[PDB]
Amino acid sequence: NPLTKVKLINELNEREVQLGVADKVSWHSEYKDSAWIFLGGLPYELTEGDIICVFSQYGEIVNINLVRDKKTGKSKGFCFLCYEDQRSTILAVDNFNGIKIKGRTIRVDHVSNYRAPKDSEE
Amino acid sequence: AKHHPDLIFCRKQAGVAIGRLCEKCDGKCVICDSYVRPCTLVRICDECNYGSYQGRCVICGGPGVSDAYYCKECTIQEKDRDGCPKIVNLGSSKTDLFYE
Amino acid sequence: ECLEKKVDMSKVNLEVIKPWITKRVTEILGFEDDVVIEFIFNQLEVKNPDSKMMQINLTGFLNGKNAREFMGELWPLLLSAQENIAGIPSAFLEL
Amino acid sequence: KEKPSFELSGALLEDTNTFRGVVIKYSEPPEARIPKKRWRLYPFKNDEVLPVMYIHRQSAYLLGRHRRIADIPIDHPSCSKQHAVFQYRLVEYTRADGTVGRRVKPYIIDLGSGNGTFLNNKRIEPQRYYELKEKDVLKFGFSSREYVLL
Amino acid sequence: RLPPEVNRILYIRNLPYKITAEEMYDIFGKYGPIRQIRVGNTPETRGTAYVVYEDIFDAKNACDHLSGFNVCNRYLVVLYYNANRAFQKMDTKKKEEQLKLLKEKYGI
Amino acid sequence: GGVWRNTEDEILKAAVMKYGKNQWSRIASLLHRKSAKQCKARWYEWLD
Amino acid sequence: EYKKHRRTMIISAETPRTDRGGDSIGETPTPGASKRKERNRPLSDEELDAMFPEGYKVLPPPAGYVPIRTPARKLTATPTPLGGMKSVNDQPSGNLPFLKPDDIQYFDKLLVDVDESEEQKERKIMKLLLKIKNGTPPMRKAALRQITDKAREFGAGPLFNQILPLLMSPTLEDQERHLLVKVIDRILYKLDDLVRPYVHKILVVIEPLLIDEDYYARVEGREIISNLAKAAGLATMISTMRPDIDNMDEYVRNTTARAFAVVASALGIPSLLPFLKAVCKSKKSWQARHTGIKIVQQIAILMGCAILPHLRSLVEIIEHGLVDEQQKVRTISALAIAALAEAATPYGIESFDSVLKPLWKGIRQHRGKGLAAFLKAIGYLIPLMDAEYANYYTREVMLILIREFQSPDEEMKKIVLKVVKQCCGTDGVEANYIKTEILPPFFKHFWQHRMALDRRNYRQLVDTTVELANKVGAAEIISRIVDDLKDEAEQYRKMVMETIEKIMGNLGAADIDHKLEEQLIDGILYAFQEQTTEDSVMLNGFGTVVNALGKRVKPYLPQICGTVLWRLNNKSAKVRQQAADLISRTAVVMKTCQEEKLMGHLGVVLYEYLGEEYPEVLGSILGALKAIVNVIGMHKMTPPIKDLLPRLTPILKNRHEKVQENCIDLVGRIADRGAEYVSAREWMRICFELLELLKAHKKAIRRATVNTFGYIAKAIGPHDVLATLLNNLKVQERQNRVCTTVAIAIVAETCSPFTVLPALMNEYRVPELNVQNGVLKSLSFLFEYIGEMGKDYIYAVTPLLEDALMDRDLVHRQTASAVVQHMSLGVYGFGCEDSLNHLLNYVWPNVFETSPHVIQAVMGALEGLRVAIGPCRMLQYCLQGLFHPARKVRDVYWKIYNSIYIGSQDALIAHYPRIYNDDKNTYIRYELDYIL
Amino acid sequence: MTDRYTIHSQLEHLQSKYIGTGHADTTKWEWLVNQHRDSYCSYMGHFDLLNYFAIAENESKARVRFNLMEKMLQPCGPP
RNA sequence: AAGUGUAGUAUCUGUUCUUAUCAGUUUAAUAUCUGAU
RNA sequence: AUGAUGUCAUACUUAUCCUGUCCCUUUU
Repeated sequence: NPLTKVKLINELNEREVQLGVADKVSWHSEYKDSAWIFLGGLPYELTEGDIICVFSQYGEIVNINLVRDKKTGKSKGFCFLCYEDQRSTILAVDNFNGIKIKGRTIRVDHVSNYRAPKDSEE
Repeated sequence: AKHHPDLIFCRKQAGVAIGRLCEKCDGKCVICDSYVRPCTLVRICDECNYGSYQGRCVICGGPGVSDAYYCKECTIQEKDRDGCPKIVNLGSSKTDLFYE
Repeated sequence: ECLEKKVDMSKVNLEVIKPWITKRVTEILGFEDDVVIEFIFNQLEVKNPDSKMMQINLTGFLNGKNAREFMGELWPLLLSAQENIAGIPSAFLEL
Repeated sequence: KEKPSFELSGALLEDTNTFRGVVIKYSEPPEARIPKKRWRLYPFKNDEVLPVMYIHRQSAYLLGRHRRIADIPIDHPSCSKQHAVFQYRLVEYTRADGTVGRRVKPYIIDLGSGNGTFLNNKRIEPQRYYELKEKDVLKFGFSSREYVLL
Repeated sequence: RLPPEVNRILYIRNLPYKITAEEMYDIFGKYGPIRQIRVGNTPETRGTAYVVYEDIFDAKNACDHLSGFNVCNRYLVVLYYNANRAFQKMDTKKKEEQLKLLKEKYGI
Repeated sequence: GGVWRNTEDEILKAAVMKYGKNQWSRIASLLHRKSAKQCKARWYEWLD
Repeated sequence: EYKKHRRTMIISAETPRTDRGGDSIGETPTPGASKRKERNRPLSDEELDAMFPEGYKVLPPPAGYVPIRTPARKLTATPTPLGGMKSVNDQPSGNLPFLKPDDIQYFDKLLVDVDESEEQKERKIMKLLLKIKNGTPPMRKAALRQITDKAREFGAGPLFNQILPLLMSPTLEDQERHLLVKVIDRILYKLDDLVRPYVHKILVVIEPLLIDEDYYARVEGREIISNLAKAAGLATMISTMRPDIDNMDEYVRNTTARAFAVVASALGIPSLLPFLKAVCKSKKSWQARHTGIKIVQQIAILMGCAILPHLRSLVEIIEHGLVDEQQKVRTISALAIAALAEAATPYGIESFDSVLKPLWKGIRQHRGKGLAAFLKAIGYLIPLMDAEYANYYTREVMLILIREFQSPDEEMKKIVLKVVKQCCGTDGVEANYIKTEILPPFFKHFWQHRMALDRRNYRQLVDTTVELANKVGAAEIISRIVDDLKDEAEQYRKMVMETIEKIMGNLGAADIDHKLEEQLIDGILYAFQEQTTEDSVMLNGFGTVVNALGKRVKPYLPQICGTVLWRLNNKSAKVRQQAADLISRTAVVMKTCQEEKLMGHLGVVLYEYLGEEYPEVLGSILGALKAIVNVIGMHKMTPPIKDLLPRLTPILKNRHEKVQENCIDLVGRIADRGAEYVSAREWMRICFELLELLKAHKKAIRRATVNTFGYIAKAIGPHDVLATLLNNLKVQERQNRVCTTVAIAIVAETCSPFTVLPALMNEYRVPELNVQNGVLKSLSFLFEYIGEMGKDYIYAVTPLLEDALMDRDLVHRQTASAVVQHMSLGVYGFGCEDSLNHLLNYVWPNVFETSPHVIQAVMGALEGLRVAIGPCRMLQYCLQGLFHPARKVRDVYWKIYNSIYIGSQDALIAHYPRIYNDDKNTYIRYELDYIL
Repeated sequence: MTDRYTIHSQLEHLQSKYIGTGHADTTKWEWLVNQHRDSYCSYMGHFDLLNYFAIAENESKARVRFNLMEKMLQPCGPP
């Protein structure tokens, strides 16, 4: 359930690759008009700049936002990043989605809905 | 069955449900295992059809199309009044066929 | 056997036999376990239980000799409690 | 509340270079290779070179005060954990006739030693490939050492 | 950076009955410290043996290097040790002493 | 294959006696177990 | 990665509890010391001696090699960079097929060529597992038979000890695992009590077979676990599964849960009820309650309707779980309640009433996935409630559902889809309010190009769309879904087509408007024009759409015809296959709409394209021709039968599957319906060609061949067909060999059996055992097919059956018993008592026999005789055998008596003779002697 | 209670669940009791048979019904 | 000079008990098997 | 002069059987 989200994303990508999905229907028509990618499941001890530098390998990040708690210390695992171009978001969802770093691997998805602070899930 | 003696019939109590047989096993007698002279209709068990178990084939076990019936040789021999003839077991047949 | 006589767990308390059975299990099973205690407690839940199934369960959990000891300790105490007009054995009044 | 930093943390660097049970810094560059030079270390701490060292076979080089972390210990009480480690790499050097080529040589770089290092009355600094040649008298510690090799 | 199939134990078969065990220890030490070396003292065990080094990396390196290495007249087959599958003969008794020692040493 | 069974050996002997030795296909057309090469091989090896 | 824990499985109540306690007290101090500041951890002499088995001795040869390897730690760093006959042993015994190198470690004991040494003898005899796993099919069957017979001899201990590691082979392929599972099942079928100590050892290997992707493999694992549980006692299985509750490995917890579910399915719900109740009341750890909730959920999902009576009791197990502090326990309890609900038909709403109030209360304080679980539970519980409370429940839940409509969580999406499918199906759902509120988001938020890609998501969306269309209306869903008909995505297009097909089939397309009809026609055209993956979605959709449109599809008829022609001229296998499929599907609509010129043009194009070499296209063309002959009349079909029959004659040798099936169907329909355009010589040639069609690897092909032979017999005549059938030399005894006998029976049922009887009797005079057995089987099948018609042929069939009753061969006796059974079933009430007695005179000695086929035939014949000859004569013939002394004779007679007593339970009173009254027993029924 | 007699089922054998199916080790008393019980049930079933059996005695139909239901327990004798 | 697999049956080829007794299991009874002279 | 034994071949019967799937494992 919690870790099966990355499995579902990888399975969707594999099915699009195996079902002969074209470029126009390659799991991007729904995430269009917005490059706000939501990363979740990250560890509680992750820093903002470290994650920015890690996700910056696929391009320049425009506006990142980590889940800042009221008094916990900004340790929730959720994060929303509107990158420079939507092509960078697609590249991150294709390569960085499900990447393993700092022990527990995290998941990535394309929201393209709004700037919701409380929208992810533990 | 004559083709599968290692099969276990359900033998459950009869219900008010009408069953169907798979298209591959269309017309085959449920008990007599013949191909002609049907007399009575086949009644399914109460637990033998509940959701995912609904609409399955009696003998074939697959998705049913046509409604099955008991063979007249099984009806005259007082054999059609038995319990639920659902093939609960699946062994010694179609086991390694998927490997091929 | 002593578990061959018909008994009735409805005509006796349960709190009086809880810690005795717990101590017997801790002595026979050695360690501290909650599954065995809860299983023994739920075994005597019916109004007309059977000692044969209880002995089988005790043999499955215990070694078989300790199972016989537990059966021969629980059967007569429960029988004496069911025989008591107030519904308890002679040990419940001692302390 | 949350204490936002937006700066570089250590978790990514720890996951990037982590030893068996410790952190591993001073990561050599990807331009290195295994050399084949006819040169071997002859460490004689008291004018007596019992062992022999030919580092052309090994790429990982760790001589320090970590019995579980490093590859093996050393009887050098004046040596730190990770202070100075020379590494052979294919550096593009200009030959005698000008023919440039990726020749294997040892890179001279200080690993942030606590008390520095010295070789033949001269300390080696980082960010500069010093004139690393043969027949050098060096030391394998931070404070000092009364042993050399060749 | 290696498969889970690689293990510290390695089964070496196709050897003589009177195999020179000192040379065997020397050959096994080319990888790392021989934590244990069991020589089959049985008839069916006569000619087979097991080794266990204190490191998996050295054992894998020797498995890659010593794959069917030459011998005096044969070439013993070296394979990765399979699972145990037989431990009822052994038991985990007397481990409470080690647990108490660990709890007393560190104090936690 | 070529197990060289007993009944196959008797059949090969009868074929070599009646059909002939220079007719391997005539014997292989009544064996249905091995080729004429294998049949002549068994004839020259054991059924000679 | 999750399955990798299976690789970490080692083999082999108080001592286990202490071991688990030591495991916990070893798994605690590791992170304890980690915070205070592996598989290659230090090893001990005890650990070393325990790891490997016997047959080894530690021996450091010199006193220098130990202190040579002790400094090897430092010798890996300083001195490492520095200055620096024809023997072999495979495993052949007499054949012993090739053992893989991974299997070399397992079958190493057989590598030793020693012979003639008891225990080692049995261990070597247990090397047949190598031939079973690795070897040919005959060797596999032989090893299976030997293991079945040598069960008690080889002993269950060594068998399990040799089978468990093979199951744990990291290189164990799927076929090897299937063979090992079959062998374990065969071993458990014989050994009953000896499987108790190896219960845990077998379960540790069998549980992962349940948690697997392969559906057939999971079914095999569930069956094996159920058999293992039914073998031993529920108490022993419970004791074995006890410590797995608090196991650290969550995979071990899931395995134990599946095992407990299987044990409950086998031994029954209440047998495992109190164990589960004690597991649920465990305040030891939250993992215990989680394992209990998971076990309850799995037991419900496996049992289905079996939780009806114990459901209230299950509520007693689940009531204290809803108040769990840890969110995991609460989620597991919600999932369990949802499983018990959705698996249960409407009943026992009161049993869930205790869980009604808090869950909705949790909806008030719902946040995160807990809200999703609560929504799923409320959706499962809504139909179980009555309309009065259901109105308020749905009115409250719909707002939360609409609020959660924009959830990115895919689990939340599935929960919302299930809640919509459950709630929208309620009678208290507002149609206009539904279309106003839930319809536009369901089209926008729910319907997306990414959701359809998933497997479960596709079926969930299909069910939700079907329910919404049935609830609110068909026109709105049609208008919402028709726009996606031109979707570039093939999967989304298939989903939209399936939704439209289900809507048209359930609600009916009469509500489809003219503009909506044109849009649907354009969508179907675009879909048929773009079909990459070969699937019946487009074909079934076009068929249902045409059947629903009816006469309204006449304007779309010519466009479809032009598209079909262009696709027939297009790529054959890609385009013309779907073209012919659409033609065969829409033949009914084309004939209903009076497409006379269209039907003729289609027939001409079919006659033109019938010469295609592609079997996929040729078979579809033949099927379309069959459909045209079914719609267009024989004399009205433009491609007349005179060209169709001889042109389809040589097509029987196409050797393709679909081509052969379509050709057989077309020839059979033409010969059953028309039976006139086929000439006598033409019919004879068609029969000579169909005689070769019986060698196929299908059963439907054989049935169609028998039907076509019967039609040809009814058309031409009995003599030639019976002569062509009598020449069956039966090269093979299988591959539809008896099929000739079935065809003889079909011809006898279609033609005069007075002609078919004596020809068969004369053909039975042949010497060949194959021909004799074939004549017997054909006579049996003919009598069975005739039934009442056999009232005259009884006296004529008596002597041949009596002569064949002489057991010269087992097959002859089997055919005799089968013919007797068919005759007794057919001669019921016709007055054939004399022939029945004459046949029983020779059938009675067949009771003593060991052949399974012969025994089954004898039992069936005894049943038929009791049906027709009557139970009085049956008991009179089986009377003396009841109290016989022998074991085998008494067993056979008791089987016969049980068969005679299963039925005729009322008529056994009179047949019971008068046995004299003993001293302490009065068995004589004196009331029967009451003379009125 | 050291008995060790857990007669439930072993491997899903034949296991005749019908009442009076018959077996191999059926003693004469068992067959006689089954036959007497079946005959009593049949006499209770057939209406004309009940009339012919009760027409002998002056007892009524209910008298025969009670006498038949009473003879079901231990008709032959304690084995 | 072509058949695939799933269960079961028979006829073919090669080998073995002149062991005198006792007791038991088992057998309809033999037989076989298990211990002693 | 019937038989028991069982590697290894052979004929036969069950109108035996070839698109069967992960539509349900989503446990950390």
